[PDB]
Formats: sequence, structure tokens, C-alpha cells
Amino acid sequence: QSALTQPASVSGSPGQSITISCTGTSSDVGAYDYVSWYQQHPGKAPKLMIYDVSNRPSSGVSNRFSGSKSGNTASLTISGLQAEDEADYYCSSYTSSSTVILGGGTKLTVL
Amino acid sequence: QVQLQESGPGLVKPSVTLSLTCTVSGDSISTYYWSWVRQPPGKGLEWIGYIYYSGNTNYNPSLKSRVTMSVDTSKNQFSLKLNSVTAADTAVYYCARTHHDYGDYRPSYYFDYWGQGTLVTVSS
Amino acid sequence: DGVGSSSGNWHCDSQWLGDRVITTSTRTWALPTYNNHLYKQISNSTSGGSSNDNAYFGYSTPWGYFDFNRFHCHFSPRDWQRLINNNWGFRPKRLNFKLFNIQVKEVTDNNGVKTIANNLTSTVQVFTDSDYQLPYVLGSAHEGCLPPFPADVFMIPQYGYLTLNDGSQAVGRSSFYCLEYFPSQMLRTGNNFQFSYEFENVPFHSSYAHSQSLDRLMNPLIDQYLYYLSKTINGSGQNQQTLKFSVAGPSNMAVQGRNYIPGPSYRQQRVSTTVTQNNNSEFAWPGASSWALNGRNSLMNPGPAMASHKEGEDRFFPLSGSLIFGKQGTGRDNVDADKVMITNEEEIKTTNPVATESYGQVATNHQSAQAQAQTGWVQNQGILPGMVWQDRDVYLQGPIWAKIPHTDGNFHPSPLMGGFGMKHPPPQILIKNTPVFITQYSTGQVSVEIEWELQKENSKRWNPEIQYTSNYYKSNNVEFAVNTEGVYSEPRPIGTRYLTRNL
Amino acid sequence: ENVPFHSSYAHSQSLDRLMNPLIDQYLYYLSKTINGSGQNQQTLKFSVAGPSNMAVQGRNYIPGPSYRQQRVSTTVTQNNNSEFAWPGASSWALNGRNSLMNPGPAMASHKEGEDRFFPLSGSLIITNEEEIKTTNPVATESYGQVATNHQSAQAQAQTGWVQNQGILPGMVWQDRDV
Amino acid sequence: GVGSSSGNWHCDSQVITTSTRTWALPTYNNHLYKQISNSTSGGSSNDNAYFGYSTPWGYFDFNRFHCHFSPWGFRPKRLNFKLFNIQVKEVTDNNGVKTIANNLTSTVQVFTDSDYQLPYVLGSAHEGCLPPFPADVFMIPQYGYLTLNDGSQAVGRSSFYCLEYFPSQMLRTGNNFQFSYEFENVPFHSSYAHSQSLDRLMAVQGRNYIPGPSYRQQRVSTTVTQNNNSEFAWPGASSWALNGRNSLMNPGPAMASHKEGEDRFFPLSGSLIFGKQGTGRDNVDADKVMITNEEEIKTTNPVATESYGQVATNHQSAQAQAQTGWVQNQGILPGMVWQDRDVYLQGPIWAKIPHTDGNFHPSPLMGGFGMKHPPPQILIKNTPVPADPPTAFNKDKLNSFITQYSTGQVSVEIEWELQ
Repeated sequence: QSALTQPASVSGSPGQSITISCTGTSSDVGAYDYVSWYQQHPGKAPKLMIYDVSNRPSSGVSNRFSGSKSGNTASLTISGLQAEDEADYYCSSYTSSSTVILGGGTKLTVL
Repeated sequence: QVQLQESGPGLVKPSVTLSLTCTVSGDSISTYYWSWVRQPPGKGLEWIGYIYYSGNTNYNPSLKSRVTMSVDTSKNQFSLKLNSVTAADTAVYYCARTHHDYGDYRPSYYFDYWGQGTLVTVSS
Repeated sequence: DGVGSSSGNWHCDSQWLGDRVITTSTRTWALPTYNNHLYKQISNSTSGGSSNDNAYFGYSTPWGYFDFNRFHCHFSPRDWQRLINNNWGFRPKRLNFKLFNIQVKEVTDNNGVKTIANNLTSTVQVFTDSDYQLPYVLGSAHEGCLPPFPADVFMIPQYGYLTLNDGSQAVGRSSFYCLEYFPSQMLRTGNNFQFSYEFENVPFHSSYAHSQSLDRLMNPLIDQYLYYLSKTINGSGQNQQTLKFSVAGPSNMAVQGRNYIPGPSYRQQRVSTTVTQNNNSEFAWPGASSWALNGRNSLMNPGPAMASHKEGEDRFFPLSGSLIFGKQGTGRDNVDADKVMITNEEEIKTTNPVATESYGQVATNHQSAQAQAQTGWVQNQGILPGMVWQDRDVYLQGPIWAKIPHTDGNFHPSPLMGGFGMKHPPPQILIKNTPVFITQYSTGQVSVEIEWELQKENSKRWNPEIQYTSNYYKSNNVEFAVNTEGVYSEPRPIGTRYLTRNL
Repeated sequence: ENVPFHSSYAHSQSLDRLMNPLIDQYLYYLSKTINGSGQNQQTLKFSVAGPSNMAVQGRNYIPGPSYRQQRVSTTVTQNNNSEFAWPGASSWALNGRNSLMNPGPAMASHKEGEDRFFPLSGSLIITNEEEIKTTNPVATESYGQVATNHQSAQAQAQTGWVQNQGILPGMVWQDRDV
Repeated sequence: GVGSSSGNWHCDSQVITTSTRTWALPTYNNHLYKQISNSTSGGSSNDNAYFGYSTPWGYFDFNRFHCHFSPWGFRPKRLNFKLFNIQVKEVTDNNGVKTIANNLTSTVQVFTDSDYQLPYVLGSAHEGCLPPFPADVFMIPQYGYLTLNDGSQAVGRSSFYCLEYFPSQMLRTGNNFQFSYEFENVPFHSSYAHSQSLDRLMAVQGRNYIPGPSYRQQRVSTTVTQNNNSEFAWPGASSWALNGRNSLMNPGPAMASHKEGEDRFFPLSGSLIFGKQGTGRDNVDADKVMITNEEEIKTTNPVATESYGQVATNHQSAQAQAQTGWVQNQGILPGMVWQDRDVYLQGPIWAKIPHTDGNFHPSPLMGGFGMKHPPPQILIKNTPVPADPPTAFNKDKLNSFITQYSTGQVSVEIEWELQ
């Protein structure tokens, strides 16, 4: 179905929490708790960060990342920003038509 | 220690079907779903579709008319076929495992392992 | 014994000794006055009676009743794990029930405010039906049980029953039962109630999955001495008829002769969990399997025990063939598939035919020179000699026992929703507030203690089993625990089948 | 020799009516399969089994075994104008010989409110077995319906009528009255 | 000891039958457990897919009646088993001739599975039996087992058993082995044919009981011309699907082979077919094999190629003529009575009722005595003897053994009860 919508870019100074949002219809983000986030560095494969709205993978993801959902909007919060943190982030959801759709991605820059 | 590796052509002429395989090493295809995701340069990720070990498949509706996937459990690898490749098709193609717990009816939507990726160029 | 003397203590623990387990649950209950102390006729036409299939006639009674007939009443999720991982089977033995700390509260409503004060002389009526003379409603898997989590206060459900009907009308043979016509025990605030119960002998529920399948029991290295018919023609052309016989051996295993065949089947329609694979039409009712009785059609739910899906096809489930629970806080009407928990019975594939498949094929005619052999599909198959099968699994959320209908005959009386069938199951326990009407209600404590008997595994399997386990996960909440608002939840349905056995 | 008491009573309850009318079941059933009135509408909806819709409630036990029989009306006019006494009968063949299924498996003689009808070879002659209707299926009716195919986006879901049904685990039945 | 006999030959029938044979046991799989599937065998097809293990162990199978018998009812009571006069032979194959010599110190391992913890392969009607003529020397068949499979592959529920992990008894050339076994109570197999028929105990008369269940078989004529000119061996055959694989229905529920008057027909998969002495493995004519018939049960049991009967398919009316339909399969009805399948001189004796929640009429379909605790499997192997290991230490397991095999005697004494 139609894509998830994200802000094009977000920036935050090192050490301060920042939030990225992704909006979806009542059929994807709104209806299910199936939301995941991926972090991608240039020239590399995307890495899973959040799954099931707030869950984190057992290894490789710091506790500084947290997912959340309200209404039709899901959000990724990064706190204690670091240089490694700057990367491309993608929202992804399981839609009503049993297909997987992702966001456009947001580029985050740390000052 | 699942490790995905895919192989294929670098350059492909238009109107020619594109074939790509991905080999799972260190673990087997097992009971998981296996997806293909393509990223055009400087563009967002797009989910092409996935296949399951029994051949059951699901695809992206936009690409559904021209996409065929196949799994081969003996050789422990799965592949992708794309018809009528054009300018739009140029992308880095990743083969990512999609998490699935066998036996419960829970949709499998997210990718917990990824291949290195392969760059495919559609040009004359 | 008095107003200021506690009549009982709080017991909530499980003891594991040898082959038996003793679980004790204690809960706080609240009993309203129902029907304003009245017995009211009820029928579909009091609700409008939309359909013939939904037509009913019966009575609703002021009495409430205690229902401990689910497993999460008696087993913490840790106790259930400790059980299903370590044992090939289990079954109830003894039951010891207690009612105590009775507290009757009389309510006075004046304008917006309402005052609640103790009514000290008030009584509560409680009795058990140990002759099974009342209609037994506890085997219908109704709500109103003890809460899984000990800290919750639950409301006692209202008792009612149904008798013979035609449409909404009663008939001459219908029965009416007064629940005052029973000797019962009246309790003030200092009295308490108890009784013991003995489960009648039932088989161990099989909490294991077969490690072999019914068609693979052969020695794979050796031919049979039986022969089968390999070729009916020599080659292509006229008059090639022949009879050739190969011996059945490891290379062709489908043709070997076998001593036992899979259990019975009644075919179900399969629904995909990927909705786009399903047909774009309304087939919930029109495509269902059903059984007609006295002219009314009832859905076949869940039905005979059959594997939910053929291997490699988790996505499909039989329409009514499974048990479907709700998640905590799920709505009553038209909820999405993420709002429910659909059980999976795939562990019984080894001896039970897949529920959405035909049983097999039969010959439909006599072949002859002019006629080719013809086969039909068997959509339903009843018991044949030499069948073996597994009964349906039991769940932590699922029911424990049912009452076998008192009848001339029955076959394999095990209840079709799972659990232990009994001709003398744990009796119903009826309770009500004796009328005085003054607005009045009661509260108190119930303890229920069940001894269980265990069947250990001696298995010689070399490689490790499948066990039930919590994942190591990083989550906002922990599974099977309260949230930040104090709401307990059961995230998934837990079956009993993890350990394995040879067939 | 040791034999069970002949049951000489009529059940006051029916097999499909065993549940408590007041309380909702904790089980769920698939009530709706399409959003409706449109192309590409497919959804899974579940509802709590309820008093309002007793037909879909999950049940521990099912009705007894049946072999179908022809239905005959006492009124001459209602019956077909032909000789169907032997041709329409239900029979079992042994060693190349057809023997009439008389009386046959115990089944209800007729549905409630249908005093006139009797099975062609079904009852002793004309006795009726309306008492066992609560547990046993009517002798003139299909036992039920089963799915006959796998549905899909291409194929509608189908059913078929079960004319005879052998024993299933969970069945209960009454025998014929003396 | 070396120079004495551990057992005496016994071969007489009293009813108490006794048998004794000479056996030879090789080394199977070079003392190893090897994983097998259809794929290790060439890959097969979906109905033929399997996954399992082959073991170095062998096993004794006396489960056919011609093992215990020379040419109304009966049933086994007791079992007595002995193993004696064990000889372990070694073989050194050197240039022109192989040399065979007695290895006196070597051992033979034997144990019975009396807790029934192994996969039980005896009820599958395999070859490897004690030969019917008492003077023939037979080779002991290799033990292997099958587990769960999704294909040629294994699932996480698939189990692996090591037979070395059972306690077993080790026997040199002087040692002997015996155990006794009681049969559980089983009904007398009925060794008789009814004189009356169920229907003649007249088409329209009422009757108290009805013929047994059926699953219709296709009909095949022993006159080839009367058969259809097409290949219908498998495509026209009755089968049952389990977890998505079709297995032929063989022999199936007990049914009359054919109706009276026509004895030239046999149900396709509905009968037991045996081979004649020296009959080949593949594609042998109807004369090379022996096709049994269950004509005698035609009194209580329906014909396997005939329909079970008819039913009403509608409600007749003034607008509707009565319609009937043929019942191709009939499950149990209350009031059925049937006869089980007959036992043959060549046929199996018992089978193991699988351990399940429920079964119906557990008597096995190929004939014989269905049992929960049947005669236990008796497993045997030659203890491996390593050749000279290296003189510097190495952690690998030893892959070099002395070529070796054993022989001995087997006596089995079964008491039988008669009716």
C-alpha cells in the first residue's frame, strides 16, 4: 500500500535526546503494533533497532534507542546522542493487506 | 551466525529479466521467511517481497505483476526474478531474513539479518 | 465462631512432591443480588429471536456459582512451565474447596451519595449439587472464572439454564428447576464452608508430541515380503493388459502395507492469515462445517481433533477447527486478528489427518474393458478399525474438565474442546444472598486445592528436546506480569506438548 | 448376563443447548470475512461466542451417527406419484445381495413440529422416535455439511451434504426405545 | 568356557512350539550410525520422502508364523528366548584368499528393549525372519529407524537414538543369553469361517445387526483382457493422506476379497500378496506371486470392491422423485459386527499398538495380535575391535578396525493357548 511518511531530516547536538516520527494510515501503524525501525550507515546494510513498537533486539542495540506509538504515528527516540548515532532511519510497518511497507527515511545529523 | 551472500550481474540491458540468488551460510533456510529489499541510490528502502521454505510467497503489490521468487532448500539458497527491467530497477538489492516463529499465527514483518547487498545497473 | 474472628487464612502455592502436584489458589469474590431475587423466564424472543438456529428457551436464576474450570486458575505460568517441560502426562486427583471470611454489605442510596455498611445478621446460601440433578453449565467454556492473577477481585457469574424448546416456545416435556428446593447451608459472617471432592479415574492427558509419524513406522533398511501391483500395461498400444508385481521396499514407501491408519476426519475450510490469499466473499457462515440437530444447524466447533495445517503451511487455520482466545482487553465484536490468540494443533499431524484436507480416496466404480477406474474424495470419515489418533491439546487459558452427557452410548468421551471428560465431574457450587428488598451484596474468600498426578518421561532421546521458554528479550513490560497500570495479561496461549515420544 | 439399564426417559435438554444463557463464552469465532460491498475486501474479524448467536458456540460433544433414509408422508398427495417403495430405500449389500436397512441406526423419526413424516424403512410398524431428537439426528436429514474444497482468491468456498456419518470421538446418542 | 557348549539344540512342537536356527551377524555400517534420507538414496518424491538413521546393530525377528510352525482359536501366552554357542570370527583378506580364524576373546553385545524406548520396527512385515525350514542359516537384518521429516530434511522435533546408551550384556564364546517374556492378554484370533450369513439369520425384513465398515477398493481381474487398457495401479488406487503425503491403503479394513461366484477378481491394494520361492524383486507376473483371498469373511463383512449400500440423497415430494446414492465408505455404526483379517502360515503374528490417546479395534490390519507391550526388540552387534592404533597420541576416533563377524544359535519357545 501507500508508504509511511517521515520528516526528511532531523538534527541534534551531542548528548541531547531527539525524536523521529513516522505517520501512517489507520491500516498500518494505526491498526497494528507491528512497527520496526532500521538504522543505516552509508554503504552498508540496514540494521534492525526497534521491533514490535518498543522492543529492542537482544544484542547490538543500546538502551538509548526507544520506540513508541500514538494513534497513527510511531516515533523513535534517541537520547545521549553520539557521533555513531548519525545515520539514516526507516520506519516500517505491516499493513492491512498483509504486505510490508516502509517509510521514506530520515537523515539525522549530530552537531 | 546466519550470513547472507547474494550474487548476480552488475549491468543489465532493458527489457531483460533479472535473476539473483542469495546463499544462507552458517544456518539453514529453515522455517524463516526470506525477503528481497532494493534501495535505489539516494532513495528509501523498498520491500520487494518474501518467500517461505514451502514456496508460499507474498509480494509488493506495485511490483507483483512482474516478480517471481524461488527457494531451493537443498542448495540452501533462494532467488529473485524480475521481468522487463528498466531505468527504475537500478538499485542495491539486499536479501534479508524475516523473523518468523513457526507454529503461531503472527505476521512476519521485520528483517533481523541482512545481506551485504548487490548493485544492479539497468542500462543500454 | 464470631464477628471478630477470622474464619480462614490465605493459601496460594504449589507443592511438587514425587509424581503429584498440589496447587492451591485463593481469590476474593463479590456476589451481587441477581434478578432482584427472582426467577425470570428467558427466551430468544425476549431478545427478538432473529434466527431459528439461535432459538432458545430457559430460565435465569438469582443464584451465582463458582467456576474454577480453567487451568490458569490453578497454575501460575511458572508452574505450568515446570509441568509441561518435565512431564509426559498429568491428571487431577482430589479437590478441596473452602469458602470463608464472608462479609455482607447493605447499600443505602440517598440522592447522589450512597452509603455502604455492614449487615451483621445477614446470611449467604451456598450448596453443591453432588447428585448432578441441576443442569451442568460448567463444561460450556463460559466466562466468569477465578482470575488468573491472585490479586484480582472477580465477580461471581449468574446461574441460568436452558431446556427443550420449539422456536422461543417451551414444550410439554420441558423442565423447570427451583434452586430453593435443595437443602443448602446458610452462613453468617462467622461461618465458613468446605467440602472435598474425588476425581474419577481418567487417563493422563498426553502432554507430548510424537517423534514419529504413522506412515513412517517401518524399518527403512529392509524390504517387506509383501508385493503390490506395479503395472497394469506393458506399453503403449492396443491389448497391452498385464499384471506386474513389485515388492514394497524403502525406495517406494507409500505402497508398503501398514497395520494402523490415521484417525477420523471431518473436513474444515481453510482460512489464510494472509487475507489477500482468501476469497473476496462472505463465507464465515456459508462455508462452515456444521451439524444439524432437530432441524437447527450448529457450527462444528472445534470438532474432532485434527492437525490445524499441513506442514510448511502455518498461515492457514481451519475455520472453526481451532480454539481462539482473546488478548487482555480485547473487544467483544469484530476484532482484528491481532486482537485474538488462535491456537495451533500442528503437533498431532503425526497421527491425525490435516483438518482442511480430505481423508483420502476411494474407488467409485468397477473398471472394465470399456471403463477407466474412478476415484472420489473422502471429505468425512468416521471410525474404522485400526485407527489411532491424538486428542486435542489443553491450554493454560483452556478448560480443564467437561461433563459427559448422560446417554445410552458415547464414543471416546473426551471433550472436544480439550481436557478430561467425566461422568461425575466436580459438582456445581451455587451461592446467593438470602433476601431481606434491602439492597445488599456480599464478598469474601475462596480457596481451591487440587492434587494432580504426574507421568514422568524416561525417554532415551539423545538430542535435547523442545522446551517452553521465555525469550531473552528487551521489552517495556515483562511477559505474564502487570503493566504500569496494574493490568495482568497472558500474551500467548500455552499448550502442553513439548516433550516427545516414540509412536 | 450383565446388561445396562434400558434408558426410559426423555432428555429435558438438547445437545446444542447445554450452555448457560446468561454468560458469554471466552472463545472467539470468525464472524466476518470481508469488509463488504467492494472489490478487494478481505479481513478477519472475530467475535465473542454469545447467547445471541448460540449456533456458533464451541461444543464439547456432537450428535450421534446417522445413515440417511427416505421421507414418507402419511397424506397421499404429499408423496410422489410413483412406486418408490424399493428403489428409494436405503440398503446394505452383503455378498452381492441387497438387504433393506430395517430399522437401521437409531435416528429421530422426524423434526420437531413434523408429526406426519416417517422414514421409509426407519421405524417399527407406525412408531416414532421423537424422544431421541435432542441427541440423535433426524433419520430423513443430512447429518451436516463439510467443506469440499480449498477456497482461494480464485475459488469460492464450497460445501456438501453428509448423507451418512460413522462414529466420531465426541459423539453421544440414544438407542431405540423398546 | 571355550571347549564346552552353552546350549542344546531344541526343535520340537508339543501347545508349546520350539524353534532353533543358526545365524550369522556381520558388521553393519563399519561400526557407525549413519543419517539416511530419501536424498542419501537419490532423493525420491514427496510421498516417498523420509529421514532417519541406520545403526550398526542387528535384530532378531521371529514375527512370522512359519518361524514357529511346520506345515477354532489360538493366541500366545509365554515367550522364551535363548542365544548361545557364540563364535566371533575374524577375516584377514590377503592377496589371493581371505583367511578366517577364531577370535576367542572378542565379545558380542545383546540387549532387549523392555521399556519400549526405541522405535519399534518389528510390525512392518519386513524380511529377516528366521527361515521356515529349520536347517537354513539366515543373516540377521540391520536395524534402522525413521523420524519426523519435512522432506529429506529434519525438524527440531526429530529425535536421534543411540543404542550404545542402553545397558547391554557382553558375550564371549562361552557366555549365553536368555530372557523370558509374558504376552499380554489378547483375544483368540478366530481360526474359523461362519456357516451362516448376517442377512439370512428376505431383503426387506428387519434385522438387529448390520455388516461392518468398508473403504471401497478398485476391482482387478486376473484375466488381463477383462482389465482396462490403461495404467491404473497407483492412479486408480485407494489411499489416505497424512500431513500432505498419500500412502496407499494397504491392505486396509478387513473386507471380502470378492463376491460369491467371481473368484477371478482381487481388490487392488486390499489383499496380502506373497512371493514364491525365487521370485524376483520387480515386475513379476501374476504366477510368480500368491494372491490371498478373504472370501470366508463375506458373511459378516462387505465386499471390498462393492459399495456398502445406498442412502437417501433428498426429500421426495409430489414434484420430486426419490433419489439414492452409493456409499463408497462407511465408518462404524452402532450395531455393526465384523470379522478381522485371517492369519497365514507366512503372515505376521503381532504388532505394536502405537502409543496414542485413542485407538479403535486395535487388531492390526495385516492380521495378528495388536499389542501395547509386544515381544520386545532384541538388538545385537559385534563389539568393535580396533586395529593397532598409532604410537603417538591423536584425539580422533579410531577409524580402523579388524574385519570381524559372528555366528551362533537362536532358540525361541512360544507357548500357545487353544480354543
